[PDB]
Amino acid sequence: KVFGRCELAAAMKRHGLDNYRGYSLGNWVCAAKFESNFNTQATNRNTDGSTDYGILQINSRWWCNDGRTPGSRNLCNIPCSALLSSDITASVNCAKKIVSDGNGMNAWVAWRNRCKGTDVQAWIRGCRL
Ligand SMILES: [Cl-]
Ligand SMILES: [Cl-]
Ligand SMILES: [Cl-]
Ligand SMILES: [Cl-]
Ligand code: NA
Ligand code: NA
Repeated sequence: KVFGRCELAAAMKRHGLDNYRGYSLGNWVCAAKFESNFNTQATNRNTDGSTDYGILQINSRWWCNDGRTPGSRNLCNIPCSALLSSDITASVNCAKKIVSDGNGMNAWVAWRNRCKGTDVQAWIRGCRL
């Protein structure tokens, strides 16, 4: 599924991401834009052989099992393919674990490099939330 900007913001708010650990909703929308262009089906290989999945590009080295990432962990206890669903519940719940892991949203390098220090509220401007 390819979400609209405000449709995704509403879904993320309904699932409790708005100000989770201090990160206002625009941070999560900005991260999703640059990680996946709001596409739940997005996949991308990393140089180490792991793969990133779904709207927030969650990686199989630590967070999910894809059966093909040797020496990895599965800390969200989910198959990576669940992160590609049109229902973003698994991606949101796993993201809550990641953002709580000590480094906040710096865990998403696209957030650090493209969203951090910018006017992230712009990403939710005009949306009925
Ligand atoms: Cl957009
Ligand atoms: Cl914030
Ligand atoms: Cl959903
Ligand atoms: Cl933090
Ligand atoms: Na915001
Ligand atoms: Na894994």
